[PDB]
Amino acid sequence: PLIAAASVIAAGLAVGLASIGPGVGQGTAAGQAVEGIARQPEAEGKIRGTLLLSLAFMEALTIYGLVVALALLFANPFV
Amino acid sequence: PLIAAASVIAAGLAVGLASIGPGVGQGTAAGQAVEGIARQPEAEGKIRGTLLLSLAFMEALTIYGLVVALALLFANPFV
Amino acid sequence: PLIAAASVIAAGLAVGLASIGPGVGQGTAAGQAVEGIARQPEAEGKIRGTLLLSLAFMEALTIYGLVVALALLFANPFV
Amino acid sequence: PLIAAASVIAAGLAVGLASIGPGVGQGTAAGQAVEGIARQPEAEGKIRGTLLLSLAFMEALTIYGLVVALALLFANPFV
Amino acid sequence: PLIAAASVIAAGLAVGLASIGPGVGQGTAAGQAVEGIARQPEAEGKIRGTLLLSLAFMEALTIYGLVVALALLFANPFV
Amino acid sequence: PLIAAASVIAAGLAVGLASIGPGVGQGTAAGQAVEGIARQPEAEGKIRGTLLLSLAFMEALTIYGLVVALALLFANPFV
Amino acid sequence: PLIAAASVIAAGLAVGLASIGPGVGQGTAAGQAVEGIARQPEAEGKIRGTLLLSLAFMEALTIYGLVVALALLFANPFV
Amino acid sequence: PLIAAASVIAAGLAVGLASIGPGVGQGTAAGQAVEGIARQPEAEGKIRGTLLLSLAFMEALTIYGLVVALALLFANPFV
Amino acid sequence: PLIAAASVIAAGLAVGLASIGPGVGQGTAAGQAVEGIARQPEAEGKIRGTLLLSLAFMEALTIYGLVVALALLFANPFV
Amino acid sequence: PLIAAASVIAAGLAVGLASIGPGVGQGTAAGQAVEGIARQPEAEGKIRGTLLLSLAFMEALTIYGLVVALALLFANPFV
Amino acid sequence: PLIAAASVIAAGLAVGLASIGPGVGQGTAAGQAVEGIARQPEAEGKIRGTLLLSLAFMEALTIYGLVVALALLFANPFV
Amino acid sequence: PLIAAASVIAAGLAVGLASIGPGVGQGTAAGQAVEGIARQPEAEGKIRGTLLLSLAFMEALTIYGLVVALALLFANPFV
Amino acid sequence: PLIAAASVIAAGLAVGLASIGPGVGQGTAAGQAVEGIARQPEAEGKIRGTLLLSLAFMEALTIYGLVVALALLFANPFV
Amino acid sequence: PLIAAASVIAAGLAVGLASIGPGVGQGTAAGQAVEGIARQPEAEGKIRGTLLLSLAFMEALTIYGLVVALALLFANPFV
Amino acid sequence: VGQHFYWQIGGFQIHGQVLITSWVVIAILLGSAAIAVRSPQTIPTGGQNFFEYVLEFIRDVSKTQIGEEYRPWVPFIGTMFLFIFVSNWSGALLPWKIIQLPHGELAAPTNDINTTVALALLTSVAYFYAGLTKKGLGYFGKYIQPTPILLPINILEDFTKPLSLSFRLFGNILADELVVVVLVSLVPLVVPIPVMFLGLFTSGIQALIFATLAAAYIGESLE
Amino acid sequence: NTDILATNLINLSVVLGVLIFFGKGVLSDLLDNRKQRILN
Amino acid sequence: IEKASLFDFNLTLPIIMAEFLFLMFALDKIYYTP
Amino acid sequence: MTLNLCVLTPNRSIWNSEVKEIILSTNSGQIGVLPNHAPTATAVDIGILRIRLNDQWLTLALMGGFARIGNNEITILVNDAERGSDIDPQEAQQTLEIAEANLRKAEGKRQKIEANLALRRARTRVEASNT
Repeated sequence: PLIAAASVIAAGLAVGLASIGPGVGQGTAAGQAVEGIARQPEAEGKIRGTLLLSLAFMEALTIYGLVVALALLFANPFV
Repeated sequence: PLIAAASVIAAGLAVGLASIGPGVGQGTAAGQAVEGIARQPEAEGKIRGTLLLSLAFMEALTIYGLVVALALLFANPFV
Repeated sequence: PLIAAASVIAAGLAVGLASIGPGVGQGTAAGQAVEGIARQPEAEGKIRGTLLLSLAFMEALTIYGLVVALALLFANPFV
Repeated sequence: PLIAAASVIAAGLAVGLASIGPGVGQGTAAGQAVEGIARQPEAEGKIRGTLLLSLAFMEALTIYGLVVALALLFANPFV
Repeated sequence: PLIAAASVIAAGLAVGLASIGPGVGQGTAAGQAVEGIARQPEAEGKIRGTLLLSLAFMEALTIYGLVVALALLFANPFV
Repeated sequence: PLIAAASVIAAGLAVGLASIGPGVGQGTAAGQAVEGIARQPEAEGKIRGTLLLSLAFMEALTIYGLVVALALLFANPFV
Repeated sequence: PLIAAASVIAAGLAVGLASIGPGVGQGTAAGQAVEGIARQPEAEGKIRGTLLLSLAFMEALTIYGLVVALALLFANPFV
Repeated sequence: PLIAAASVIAAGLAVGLASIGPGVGQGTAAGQAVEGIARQPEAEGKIRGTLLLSLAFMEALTIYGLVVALALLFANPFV
Repeated sequence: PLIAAASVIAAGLAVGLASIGPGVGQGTAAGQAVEGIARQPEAEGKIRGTLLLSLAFMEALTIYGLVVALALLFANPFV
Repeated sequence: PLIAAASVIAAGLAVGLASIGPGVGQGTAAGQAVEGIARQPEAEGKIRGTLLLSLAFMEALTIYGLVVALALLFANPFV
Repeated sequence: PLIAAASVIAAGLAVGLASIGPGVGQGTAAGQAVEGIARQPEAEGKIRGTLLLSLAFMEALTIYGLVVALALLFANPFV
Repeated sequence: PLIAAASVIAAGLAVGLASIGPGVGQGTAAGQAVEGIARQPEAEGKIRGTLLLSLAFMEALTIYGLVVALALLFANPFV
Repeated sequence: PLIAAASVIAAGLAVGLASIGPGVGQGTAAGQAVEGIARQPEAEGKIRGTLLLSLAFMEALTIYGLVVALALLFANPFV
Repeated sequence: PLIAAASVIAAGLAVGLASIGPGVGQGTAAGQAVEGIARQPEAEGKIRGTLLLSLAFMEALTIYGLVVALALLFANPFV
Repeated sequence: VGQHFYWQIGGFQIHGQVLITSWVVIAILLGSAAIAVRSPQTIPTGGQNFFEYVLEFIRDVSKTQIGEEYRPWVPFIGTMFLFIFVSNWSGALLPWKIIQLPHGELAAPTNDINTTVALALLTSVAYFYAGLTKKGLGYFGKYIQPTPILLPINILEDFTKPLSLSFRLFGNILADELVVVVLVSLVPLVVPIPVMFLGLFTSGIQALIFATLAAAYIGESLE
Repeated sequence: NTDILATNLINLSVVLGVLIFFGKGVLSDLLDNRKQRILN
Repeated sequence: IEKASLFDFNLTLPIIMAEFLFLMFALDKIYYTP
Repeated sequence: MTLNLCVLTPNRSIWNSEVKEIILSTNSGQIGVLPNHAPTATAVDIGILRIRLNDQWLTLALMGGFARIGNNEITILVNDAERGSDIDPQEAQQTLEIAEANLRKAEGKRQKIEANLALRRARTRVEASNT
């Protein structure tokens, strides 16, 4: 009825909105991480160690928007 | 009824909106933490100590939005 | 009825909206805290004492929006 | 009826909107407070006295929105 | 009826919208007020006399949204 | 009826919106004022004599939003 | 009727948005003015003759919004 | 009827919207005119004759929004 | 009826919306015109010969919205 | 009927939207064109021959909205 | 009926929306092109050959919006 | 009916919206390309071979939206 | 019926929206690439190998919104 | 019915909305990655090894929106 | 208040106000200029300085925009400045709300499209006259020189050069006079006079930006 | 017929006056300076 | 009397093209050449 | 009464008389100066320096360096500088031709560094001989 139709719009708003914050975040992180290799390539493992760890924090923001968005579709307690 | 449909839309807006503030925040903090490594690689242990601690605060701004959005679905007092 | 449906929408807007400012704010405070460590690593104890004391304020701006977001669901005087 | 439902959405807006203005403000205030310490660390007590005083003004901007938002739920003269 | 429900939503926007103009303003004014102390620590007492008055003009912009929104709730001449 | 209900909403939008321009405006005027005291502390009285007049013009832009928002509620001709 | 309800909403939007353009404008025009006095303080009277003359043009942009917003309330030809 | 209610809302949108372009415009123009005076005072009269030259164009943009807002209220052909 | 009510709203938006580009543009073009006079004040007639030629192209953009906004009210082919 | 009411709203949108992109563009394009004159005044005619040729492209973007907004009114095939 | 009323609003949007993109783009592209002439006027034949070609790509973006917008009015297959 | 009215509004958003993203992008790409010719005119054919290939990718983003908008009108499978 | 009318609007919002993120993103990438060639032209085989590879990824973000938008129209399972 | 109509809209917001953050992100990531090659071309394999691993993260943000948008079309459980 | 007109019939309908308003500009242009060319002097006397400094100004905006061959096009650009400069300064300064025609207003010759689209075509013929005289009759500046696929961009540029140059001049004079028309209905004349001085400022400038840009299309056609 | 009313021409008065006076000023300043240049 | 109805392409365009070319030739003979 | 200005080479100070108007080229390209100019430190290009004092105005070519300005004082540090009149007019354009062929025979980096640096030294030497 209305419940399955309103759950399915928020499954698109959860993911659509969640993706936006991190996309700018993972871009300015990887943007200055590769500028940093150009100033000193001897710190590549120091940069790729911190970048791949901090990009995992921004992966965790939009994966929470997909935990909700799959819960609205699949494990939906309302329908 | 309407209450199940109104709760389920706000489950997507709570999570979706929450992801946006932090993504732009975990990107400017991470990008200037990796740029700070390339300026002086001796202080990686001080940079990773300040970055991962401050990324946990910005992670806490999103897990607030996941506590509410799952409480609208799972422990929903109104349905 | 309508009151339980209007209260459960604003719990997703109270929290979602609240997290946007701090996520953006705690990024630029932490990013110029770690850029400051690379400028002078000897002052980490003056920086972590200043960052975490000032990240505690921007953490409190979202917990104010979480107090209302939990008051609409759990300690709701209207329903 | 409709009055309690309109009061309970606005409680959410007052707190949610209030978080946004200060969140970005306390970021740039604390962000240049920590970068100032890395410029001259012997001026710390002049900085923490000026940071924590000025963060108290930006904490007042959100607590004005919270006093209204609690008064919509608890001390509501219209319901 | 409709008079009270419209008076209670506007009590949220007025307090809520007001925080945004000042929140960014009390940040970038006080943010360079702390960086200015790090450049010239001899001029602290000149800065705090200029800052605390200029923040009070920005505290007065938010207090106008409070006096209106408290007049929409408490001293409401329409109901 | 509708006349007092539409009047009371725009008493919240007149005042709330008014704060936004000045809140951001009085910040960057005070920000480059206090930064300027750090560069030349000997020119303080020329700065406060300019800032207290510059903040007075931007205080006037928001007090226009209060003159209407007091007129919509108290000296309301339509009700 | 509906005319008096639509004339009073636009009385808020007339000055609701009037403040927004100029406030932001009177900030950066007064912001670089006080930086100008702090740079060469012998040119103060060449600045206050230009600042007060250019803040008058932006105060005129908002007094246009106040004239309309007071025309909708008092000298309203439709009611 | 509907015509006098629709003409009166666009009287607020014409004026409010028109003011926004100029405030931003007369901030960057008049801001870099007073900074220019500080840099080269000898050129005050060459700046004021180019500033009030160009502030008259941006005052002319808002005066289009004023008179159309006066044409909807007073010289209205439709009612 | 609806034709005269729709024609009278869009005459407020055409004028208001069009004005935003010129206000924003006629300040950045007038901003770096006076900043150029401060550099080399000999080239003022070389700058005013281009500045007046530049601000009238942006006066042409607002005026196309005002050719329409007077054609919607006065030379209205539909009513 | 509705078609004359729908077409007259879009003529306020076509012109209004079109005016915005160019107003912002012709300020930044001519603003750096005047700054280029003040750097090398010996190349003024080299700049104006490139400026006015490129301002005619941004003027062409706005005028495509004036072609539509007059075709919605005068050469309207639907009414 | 509603088919021609929807097609006549959308034509307005397509021409209107397209201008915002290339309007800002042709101002930054022609803006740094003319600032590039003041660095080295010897390559003005190299600048104008690349500028006028690159503006034709941005001119093609809006004219793609006008091929659709004329096909909603003139060659409209639904009416 | 409703199918033809909804398929024609989306043709305005398909290309109206598509023009916005690329247009801003092709301004920064062409703007620093023509500045790059000013930096080193000896690599003009190295710049134009990269620019005209990279402008072809951004032009292909709007041509994707032009395919959809010319699919909703002419080769529309729903009518 | 209502299914095909709602599906066809999302066919315009998918690629309409998809064009916006990538176009802006692509422009900066090519913008600092070509100005990077003007710094060191012998690195062009390294630059074009990195630009044309990364322009394929931002192209791949748009083709995700195009595969959906063609699937809403052509291979639509609901109609 | 309403369920298949509300599901098919949100597949346009999911994939369409999702692309916006990453598109801006991959542009500023690969933007400074290529400018990094123009400073030190000997670190190309350090730059391409870091960029392409981080472009896969921003690929993973947008591919999350595709997974939900394909789950609304193909593996849609509500219909 | 009033955006209408009365028409005069000579087989077709033509505007009475436009012809009449324009005639005064013609009589004030020839009537004041030809009083100083009656007996010239070597050293310019009082009154001849202003008509010489105008003529030295027209040579500035012709030579800078056209080039070495500005000197045949001086009387054209000298008309397109002065017929548009004096037409706008007649609207603000000459008191014509005292005279009452029984059907319409009298402010300016350029308040209708019929003047402004004619002046946009008289400057459109001029760069097709200069474009087809100096260069070849077979192929001229519209020929697709940098790329062959620039054809619809350059065909449509032919239409936008008289059209955007017309509605620039048409609108800002119609706007300026209407602000005078509207604000008089609200308030006596002591309030709108700073707004009229903002209007009389741009009233002469839109004439100057006409003749500057009109010469700027001449030099484009000659290349 | 002539329409006599003191709500138009009065304003025209003030600004025409101002304009005239200052125009006189500037023309003296800019035409006499050109005359001294040609006499120079 | 009638309403506004501007955007009139009546014969005032050839009238004002004629009177403008008359002004350009007469003003030529009095001002520009002399 | 104005700004004073000194132009000093690594062995010899050229100008030390008060002037009202200079317009120096720079790495940006052109900067005009009037007195009461805010203190600014720029780098100067290898090009001409046009100076306008009371009646007569003249150009002194300078071969690039550093120009900072203060409280009505412009010191210009330039590693070689010649007055635009004291270069004989045609004779620089002979030496420009000695450079213009020498870049046509330039090969390798160091001959494309040395010719193009000395060409711009020579090409902005002739432009003072005519100014």
